[PDB]
Amino acid sequence: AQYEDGKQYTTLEKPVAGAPQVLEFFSFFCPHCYQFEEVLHISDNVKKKLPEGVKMTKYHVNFMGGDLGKDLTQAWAVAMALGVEDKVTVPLFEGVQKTQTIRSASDIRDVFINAGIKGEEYDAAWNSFVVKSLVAQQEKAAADVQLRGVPAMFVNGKYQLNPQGMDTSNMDVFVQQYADTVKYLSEK
Repeated sequence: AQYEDGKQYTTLEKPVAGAPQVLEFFSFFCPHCYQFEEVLHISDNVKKKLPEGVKMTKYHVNFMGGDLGKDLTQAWAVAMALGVEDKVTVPLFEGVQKTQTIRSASDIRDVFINAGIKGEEYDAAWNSFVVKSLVAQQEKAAADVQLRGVPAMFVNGKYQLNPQGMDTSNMDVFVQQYADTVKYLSEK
């Protein structure tokens, strides 16, 4: 076929029930993830091609960057809770990988302050049990699918995108193949 298990995607041996429709995992320490966000705009191109009524989820992971990695998973929970993902994603990536000015939880916090979230509001979220359960959700989703690498995208808790099996000669063409593949799996 044109789309084949083990080529543009893989199938999970152990499917995950009740999983989000489109589930993406990343880390701010993850170099391909940086590319996916700032150069390829994968999430946004997948959205543009998804059917109506299909929601997209994006979670941070703990397994890169040790202590700062966990802080970032909690910061991403704060970002989801306040709905400020589109204002902190780029400065977090750049702070971790480009300028390397993010070295502590305080530095992460600075990124939110500079993005216009008030200190009082950030600290309240950071320490909230709503953010706690949001951290729990990120961890459980990753645990469910045996996640050992990012970037990763899972569709309907059953299919895992396989970007290694796509052409990377042209960045635009790669992105569309990726997005079309998500759409195909979505309609499966």
